[PDB]
Amino acid sequence: IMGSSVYITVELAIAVLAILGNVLVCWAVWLNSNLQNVTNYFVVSLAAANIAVGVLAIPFAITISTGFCAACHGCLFIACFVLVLTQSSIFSLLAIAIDRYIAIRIPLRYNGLVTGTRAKGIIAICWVLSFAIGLTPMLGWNNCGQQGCGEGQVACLFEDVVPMNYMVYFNFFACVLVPLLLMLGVYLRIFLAARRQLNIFEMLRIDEGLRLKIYKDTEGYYTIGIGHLLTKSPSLNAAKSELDKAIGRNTNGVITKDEAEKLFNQDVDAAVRGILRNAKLKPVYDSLDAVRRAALINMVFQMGETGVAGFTNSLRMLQQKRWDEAAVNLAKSRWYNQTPNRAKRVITTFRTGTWDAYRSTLQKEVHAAKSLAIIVGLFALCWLPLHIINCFTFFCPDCSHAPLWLMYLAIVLSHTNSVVNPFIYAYRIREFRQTFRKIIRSHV
Ligand SMILES: CCNC(=O)[C@H]1O[C@@H](n2cnc3c(NCC(c4ccccc4)c4ccccc4)nc(C(=O)NCCNC(=O)NC4CCN(c5ccccn5)CC4)nc32)[C@H](O)[C@@H]1O
Repeated sequence: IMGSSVYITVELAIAVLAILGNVLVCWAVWLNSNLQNVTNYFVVSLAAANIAVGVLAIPFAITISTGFCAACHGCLFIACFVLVLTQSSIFSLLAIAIDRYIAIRIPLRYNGLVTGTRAKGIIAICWVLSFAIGLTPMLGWNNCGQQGCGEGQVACLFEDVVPMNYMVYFNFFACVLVPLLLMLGVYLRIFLAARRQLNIFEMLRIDEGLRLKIYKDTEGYYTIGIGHLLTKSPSLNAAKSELDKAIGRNTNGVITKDEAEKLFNQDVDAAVRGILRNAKLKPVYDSLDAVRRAALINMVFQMGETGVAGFTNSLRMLQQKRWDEAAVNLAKSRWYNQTPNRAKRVITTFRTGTWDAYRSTLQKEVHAAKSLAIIVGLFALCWLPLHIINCFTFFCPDCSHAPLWLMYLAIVLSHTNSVVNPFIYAYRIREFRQTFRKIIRSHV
């Protein structure tokens, strides 16, 4: 069997695989309401782009490898679409990655930044850029201006109509490499967040939250950082002025993470001084190690000293280092009943003296980082070979040419992006995974 038959069969097989898997992803989000979030707005968009790739782009990419005689612009149109439909997938993928950057790195401002309306607005921007970039050759940047096929006709091959300086300068750098570098920067950032060094600052950030902008707290007072009240005055300018005084520089109501940590360490200093001046809490705070002290401070920040001093029985056990007995006793209060998540983490800290309960909470980010490593690795493996090949053909024509099977393999790889990248991310999600199981077992 000759090569062309192998290429078409493999290219067609990938088309079905790209269609089946991405139909599944949209099906799951369609019936399961736990998947009807804003993140999966982007996931479904990518699945749509990938169904079109399997339906239209792949048959086109095949077509523009047969070399039949065609009107130069009629063959140019075919080529540009496969460029459009594939651009649409790259940018759609980039939108998912960024949604995950904000969701993990900046969870408090996420729901505000990324809404259904903002999402559909971004998905729109993605397709508009895809058509603009993909159809640019039709504007005039084509190899058609100039025996074998006749006048006005050329042998319909990709390179015969699409210039190589468009594929290297415009298409590769601006629309393939940049997204990859962006997506890679996303992965590395989430990787450093998931594997971050833990401390009282990180503890309170997990329990209460970090805000690098000024915000009104539950009692309407302006606040910044981790619950650091600036002023009770209704004047935002006054809040901004108090902020500048504590920071030193002029902030405009915005600080860096490093500045919120200097505000926090000052609040911690304040909390300890109050603990040391409380006759009930002083003997216990002195008898604890650093990590358990941090958990005692966690309680002060939430209830104040008088509220902590009310735990006479639990405090007693802690001073005697009766960790287990102290824990079960603390599990009884209305503190636990009203904020069980936070109290359960604080108690585990008392019982173990480690950050365990607060490193367990980062496993969700660890899971997010590994899912993105797969996205960026598959993306680099699927797209770099083909575009590296173009770069060598454009900057060094006389160079040793790669064999036809490796060249066409790079094309196959570029189209395998549409079957792995969205689906693999979905399959790593328990909800998605269970929904896939439910639909295939029932309907199939
Ligand atoms: C969002 C981004 N989107 C994309 O990148 C999509 O665009 C398509 N694409 C992107 N570069 C593509 C591309 N480069 C051209 C490249 C090449 C050709 C074939 C296979 C891989 C790469 C090339 C290399 C060397 C010389 C010229 C072009 N050739 C095709 C595409 O069909 N070739 C099929 C039709 N041509 C051909 O048999 N020519 C042959 C290739 C072998 N001979 C050679 C070899 C060395 C030197 C000279 N003569 C004779 C011409 N398609 C491409 C593909 O669908 C991508 O998924």
